[PDB]
Amino acid sequence: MKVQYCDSLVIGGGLAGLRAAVATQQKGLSTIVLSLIPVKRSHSAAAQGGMQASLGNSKMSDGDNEDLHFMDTVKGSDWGCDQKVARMFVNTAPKAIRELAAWGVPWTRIHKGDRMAIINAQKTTITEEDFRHGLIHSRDFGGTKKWRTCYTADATGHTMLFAVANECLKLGVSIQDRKEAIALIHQDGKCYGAVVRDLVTGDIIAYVAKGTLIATGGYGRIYKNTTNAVVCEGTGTAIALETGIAQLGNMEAVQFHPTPLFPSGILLTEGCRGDGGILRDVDGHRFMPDYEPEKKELASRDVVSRRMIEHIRKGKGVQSPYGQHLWLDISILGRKHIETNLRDVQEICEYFAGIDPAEKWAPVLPMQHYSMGGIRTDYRGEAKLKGLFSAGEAACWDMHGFNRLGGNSVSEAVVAGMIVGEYFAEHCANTQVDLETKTLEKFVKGQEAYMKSLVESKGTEDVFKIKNRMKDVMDDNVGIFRDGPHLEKAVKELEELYKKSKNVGIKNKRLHANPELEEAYRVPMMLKVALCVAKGALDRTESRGAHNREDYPKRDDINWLNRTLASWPNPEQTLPTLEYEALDVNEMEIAPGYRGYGAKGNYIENPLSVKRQEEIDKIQSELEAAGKDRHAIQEALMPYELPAKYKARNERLGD
Amino acid sequence: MKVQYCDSLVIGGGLAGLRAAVATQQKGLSTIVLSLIPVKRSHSAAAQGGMQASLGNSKMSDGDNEDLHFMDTVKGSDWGCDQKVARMFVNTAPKAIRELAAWGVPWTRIHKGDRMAIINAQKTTITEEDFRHGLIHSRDFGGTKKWRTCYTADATGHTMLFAVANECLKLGVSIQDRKEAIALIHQDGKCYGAVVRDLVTGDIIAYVAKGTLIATGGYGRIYKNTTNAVVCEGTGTAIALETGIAQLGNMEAVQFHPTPLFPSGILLTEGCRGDGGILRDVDGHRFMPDYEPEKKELASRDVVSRRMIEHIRKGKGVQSPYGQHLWLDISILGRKHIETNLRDVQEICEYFAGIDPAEKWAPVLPMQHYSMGGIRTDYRGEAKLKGLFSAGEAACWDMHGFNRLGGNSVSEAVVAGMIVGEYFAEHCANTQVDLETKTLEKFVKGQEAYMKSLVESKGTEDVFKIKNRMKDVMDDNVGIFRDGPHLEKAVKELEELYKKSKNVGIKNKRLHANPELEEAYRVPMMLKVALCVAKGALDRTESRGAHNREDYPKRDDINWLNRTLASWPNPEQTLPTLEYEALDVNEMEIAPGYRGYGAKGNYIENPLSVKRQEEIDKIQSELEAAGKDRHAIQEALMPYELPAKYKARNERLGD
Ligand SMILES: *Cc1cc2c(cc1C)nc1c(=O)[nH]c(=O)nc-1n2C[C@H](O)[C@H](O)[C@H](O)COP(=O)(O)OP(=O)(O)OC[C@H]1O[C@@H](n2cnc3c(N)ncnc32)[C@H](O)[C@@H]1O
Ligand SMILES: *Cc1cc2c(cc1C)nc1c(=O)[nH]c(=O)nc-1n2C[C@H](O)[C@H](O)[C@H](O)COP(=O)(O)OP(=O)(O)OC[C@H]1O[C@@H](n2cnc3c(N)ncnc32)[C@H](O)[C@@H]1O
Ligand SMILES: O=C(O)/C=C/C(=O)O
Ligand SMILES: O=C(O)/C=C/C(=O)O
Ligand code: NA
Ligand code: NA
Repeated sequence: MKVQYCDSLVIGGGLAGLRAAVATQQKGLSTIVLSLIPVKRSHSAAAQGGMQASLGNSKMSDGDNEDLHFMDTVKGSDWGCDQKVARMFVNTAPKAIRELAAWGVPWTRIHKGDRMAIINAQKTTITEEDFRHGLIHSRDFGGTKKWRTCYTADATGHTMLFAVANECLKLGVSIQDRKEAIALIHQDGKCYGAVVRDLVTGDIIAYVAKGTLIATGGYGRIYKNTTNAVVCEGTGTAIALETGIAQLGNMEAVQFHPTPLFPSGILLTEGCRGDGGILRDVDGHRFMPDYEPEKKELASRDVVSRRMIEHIRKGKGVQSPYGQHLWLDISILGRKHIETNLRDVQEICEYFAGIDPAEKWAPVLPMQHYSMGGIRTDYRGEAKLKGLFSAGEAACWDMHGFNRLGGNSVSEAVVAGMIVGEYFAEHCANTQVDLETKTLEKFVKGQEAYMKSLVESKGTEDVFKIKNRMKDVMDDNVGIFRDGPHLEKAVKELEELYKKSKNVGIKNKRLHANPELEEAYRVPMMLKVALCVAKGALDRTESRGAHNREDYPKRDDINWLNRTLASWPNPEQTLPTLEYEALDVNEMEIAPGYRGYGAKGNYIENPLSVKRQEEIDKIQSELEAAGKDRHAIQEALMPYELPAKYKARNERLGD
Repeated sequence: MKVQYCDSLVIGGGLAGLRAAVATQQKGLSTIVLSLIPVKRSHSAAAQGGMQASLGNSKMSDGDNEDLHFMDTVKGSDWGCDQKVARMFVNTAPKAIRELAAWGVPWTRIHKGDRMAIINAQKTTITEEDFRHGLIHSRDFGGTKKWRTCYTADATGHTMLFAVANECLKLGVSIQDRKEAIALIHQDGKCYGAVVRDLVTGDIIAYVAKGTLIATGGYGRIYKNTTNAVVCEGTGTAIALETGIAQLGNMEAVQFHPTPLFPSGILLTEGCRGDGGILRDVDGHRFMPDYEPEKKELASRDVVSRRMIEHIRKGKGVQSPYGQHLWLDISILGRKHIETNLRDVQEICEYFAGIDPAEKWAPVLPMQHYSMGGIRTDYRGEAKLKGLFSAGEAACWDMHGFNRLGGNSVSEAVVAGMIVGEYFAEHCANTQVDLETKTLEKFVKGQEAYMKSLVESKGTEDVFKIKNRMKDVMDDNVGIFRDGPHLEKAVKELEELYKKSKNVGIKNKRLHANPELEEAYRVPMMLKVALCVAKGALDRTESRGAHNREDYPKRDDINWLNRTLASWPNPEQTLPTLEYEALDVNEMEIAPGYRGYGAKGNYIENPLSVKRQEEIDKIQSELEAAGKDRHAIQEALMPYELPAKYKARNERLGD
């Protein structure tokens, strides 16, 4: 038997995984990072929007702080987030940016002087004072009033990922790629590591550790149309689910992006619309103004996606051999503007769409983009399975709830990497594990037997046909608009698809470097993940954040102010077990109310919300009257935890 | 913490360790072989005499079989051996030779025709029939009537070691050199591996395994004068002893060689005397005939060493700046004979002694050569500490007792490697271990702390001065001739030396590649081993095999027909704890009697021996009368165990 030991095992080499590995390796814990691919190629590298952090350096960022970022995050989540977690996040995001700047990330900087900027309310000029020169800049992204999205020109995710990966190399972290975790090793409710398949040699190996952290990213590829890399298939989510102990949170909470290029899904940054981009239909008609006379194309991202689909259903969509879509017109912004501020989007349209955005329109359609759902953890990042932690998009730390803020996800990856990293480090250094070879052998032999069964299967089902049907079902029934009747149909077909996945037969019999065998075991995992998403959507009879039920259009704070917890205790069951974790209003700093975007009064008010709100107004008044600062007030409303290393305040330009 | 896992951990890369590793690796168990040095440089490489095995191919080997080899072995051991083990050995030695021949070992072969040979009783010509041509040859070695010592010209140990090492490379065994086991990891009476110090980097690593085997060789270097390589210091013996559970067997049983070159200890093969070599004193007087009128220089090796020392004590020794010695004269054998049959010994004397043996005499003196004592095991090779096995010279499997047959030790290394290898393999595949990180950390941190304490010690003792004094004490008081008064003195000084070893101070503070630090932790271990040898000799008031007590010249089968078991349960005690394992005469195939060499009636007969002897004669008579073969008779006298793979009979030329 092949066994590899390390003190801290990290599954996933994206921003979250690598940053957590820095946290453990720096304190002397031997750590291994496993990844399907070279870590610098992780999906995190594709982020071009930027990272949200309340620095308050620039003119449009002036006055920004933890409280404003916090409020944007909670209201954005439509109150589905754990507010204590959101607080931990907002207070640490500024330090993440500054640590990355220290590690060489080339953040775009502010230069003194006037600036030609777009505000879309007063597209006047912006002036940056001399005392702001040379500090980290920020731009308008995510719909926040205060511009706090930091960026390194047009490749933020790229530079951030490279810096963290390089720090891992500096520290001697063992980075082992083309390695896939296919099962978690657990006994007595504790996680002791993972069974890993070497993608090159086919070897099945047991990686044991005192603590294991899953930072495997999102599960967007269960959808046919997604902005996600082809490796974002949620197998990390599935291995946690297959332990029958760890639970998945809000898997039905999936966010879509309104303007990905159709049908590839290659992202066309929000900056297109933010700069003045126009959405048009089959007749070239600018339609957003018809639905949003006021906000128009500058409406909430959430709203734009919905209107686009509505317009398509009204029969104004553009027919295509790949389906229906709409048009994005940025040529109206001028050729000079595109070749200086949108030079990247220009290359994308030319390279893949074979068009020049300065002359022709780009085909677009809303597509899956971010996975709010994930492995459920406490505030420390630990799952129900002891010793198993999760961070990044793969987790449901839940600072996002049912709608993540644009710019908050790459921010969360590094922030969680830092915070969960500390708690993960503490766990690995303080816990003592009992590694029974009997258990290791059971799990390893169990997967070797499984690979053999797949290679010898005389089944007649085609793995790709099954996978493709799964993706169509998800796109057609679990998209922007959902309803009970279609969701019931989806759950039934997915369950049928799952059962047929076991009758798959492959042509290539080799155990090494076999992409066919890879699909053979990944697809069944994806189907189970899809079932959690679909079933979760079916049972959640309300409309919250990104989850929109046409048959239940209102947010129900009375019966649904909770979080969906999915599990798969019995390996024989063909549907996921769903339970619910109630959100205690008494522990909220901001009581449930209007989210800001969408129709008003579109939510069933909960009496407990009114009580808490009053209680909050009271506490604020008294404390604010006694000349108490925002910090002491925050503490009295909702105290939260933070590792000692990050409990310090964030200095700002103007203190 | 650094941890390495394998199913089968082998400590020692000599013939025994490597052969055992072949046994485990061939059945799919991941195995690691740790060694202080590249494995092909192990002491096993120095064997030039040959390997004993009852093939019966040659004329002088005609009629030889397991029974004759068995009898030579038991009588040679002066009845201190476990006869069942000796049986396991003799029946397997023939297969070891044949397996090695299959692996390419270039055994010297028989060619048809007459041959100029020395018999020393009738130095006539020997004829080899045509049906013997091309089969494995054998020579006169070890004083056995039947010539059964196989050899590959003059480098038998060398070719054997290389073949086994190469098989390990073929099988993918992980060979990790410049790695030293400094402690065994154990809990609840079970061995889970060893703490290892990387000699190059200084890293302390835990090697965990389901089973651990120690094949670390002899402890000859505790003596000033020894034929052993400088790495034969018995640290393997010491780490087993330091667990406080494993016991060491007959540590006082040390064998000397009569003709090593003085004062280097470079071995001058027994062939010198066997061919007609003459021992002379200070006046050039051939003295052996004076002590052994009959056998003369062709007397038992055991007897030659004793007479040489006796002659020296009578004042006929040659004075030298390194001590007293005697002369070996082979020039009388002729120049032509030396440059064809003893070309090797000629090179040795010229290369190191700066003399031509065909013209001048070689300085010689008896010196420590083989370690019969070692880690005590059952017949399977397992020690009292469960999961810990031992094989080769490092063990006391005890097929040797108080006197090993010349040629039986390289034979045992491979044979035990085969047999203990099978049982070791079975244990590793069938047992299930509970590896607690709490325990691993305790042992690893314990040794890191120890290395640090050695580097920071402000002691003023000199490690080399202590080591050298230990070696002088052993040579002066625990050599060929021993007595209570001197042994008491030795035990006292050694105990004093041990206590002072703790106040050693070293100059070089680095933790990596530090030969001074190496001596700092090895010497204390050697001292504990030396104490087991010295104390064991002091308490054993009898003369048996190689252990000669001048104050107790007789073999005592009444009070000493047993085996000395040494342990060190309390890490505070400064002397070893000695217990005794009694040899059951009822389980002996050959009852105690005359050993063949030395004075007759020099043993206190035990009544139980007489009873058993009669019982044996009776069983033999009845069975032999009923036309029963030697096999059935053997079974009725003393049944023994053997792995299924080796329970087959040995085909011979003449069946
Ligand atoms: C898709 C996307 C997302 C995105 C974005 C643009 C695109 C095209 N722009 C963003 C932006 O401007 N601002 C922002 O805040 N977020 C933006 N996002 C989303 C964001 O980039 C992601 O949420 C974030 O990068 C996620 O980071 P995370 O560290 O969690 O995950 P990852 O980078 O995807 O890496 C996952 C790693 O896991 C390995 N893996 C996966 N499964 C396995 C198994 N089974 N075994 C072993 N390793 C596994 C992957 O190989 C990878 O390294
Ligand atoms: C010294 C000698 C012995 C000898 C002989 C000639 C000489 C000069 N001629 C012989 C002969 O003709 N016929 C015969 O039957 N025996 C003869 N012998 C004795 C015989 O060679 C030995 O008994 C035999 O070779 C012993 O084999 P074994 O496999 O037991 O041991 P080894 O070869 O000495 O190797 C020991 C290994 O252990 C490693 N080691 C030791 N301590 C440690 C620690 N602490 N950690 C890690 N590794 C360790 C050594 O490095 C080595 O590889
Ligand atoms: O439009 C983009 O660049 C990113 C959008 C998002 O992360 O939501
Ligand atoms: O004389 C030698 O070559 C070996 C002697 C021995 O192994 O006893
Ligand atoms: Na998530
Ligand atoms: Na021994």
